[PDB]
Amino acid sequence: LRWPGLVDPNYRVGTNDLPNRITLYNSLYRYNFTYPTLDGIMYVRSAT
Amino acid sequence: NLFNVARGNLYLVQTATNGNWSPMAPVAAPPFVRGGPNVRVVGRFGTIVPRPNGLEPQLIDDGNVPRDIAGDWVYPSDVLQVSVAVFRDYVWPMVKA
Repeated sequence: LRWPGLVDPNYRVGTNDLPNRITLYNSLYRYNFTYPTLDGIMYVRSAT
Repeated sequence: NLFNVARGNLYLVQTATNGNWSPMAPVAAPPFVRGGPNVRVVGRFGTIVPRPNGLEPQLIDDGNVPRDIAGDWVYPSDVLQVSVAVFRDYVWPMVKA
């Protein structure tokens, strides 16, 4: 009952029981975020 | 002109010739006057936007629209005073070609 994500075949991916029970084996979702720096070229308005 | 001051605009086109060459007295008609057929006027910043993956860099015109470099362009004097590093690196080699 602590491990339905490993034992139970009827486990839907992403199901918790958090108001009742801590499930010790679940479907996380790893991330690979990229962090863009901004090194653009900056311009000035002409006198015209 | 008698006091070392020339009037009129300035043309920068590649003219590889062999015969007579008179810059001060252009014997031909002056090409691409401002507002002519598909002649484009650069906006106030003189701003090249870069484009990825082999696409040509676009130039922002007076109507704030990035239009492509190859063609006839009018630059105001004051735009070219501040875009001169962008001029020399992006659209001046396109003149030499």
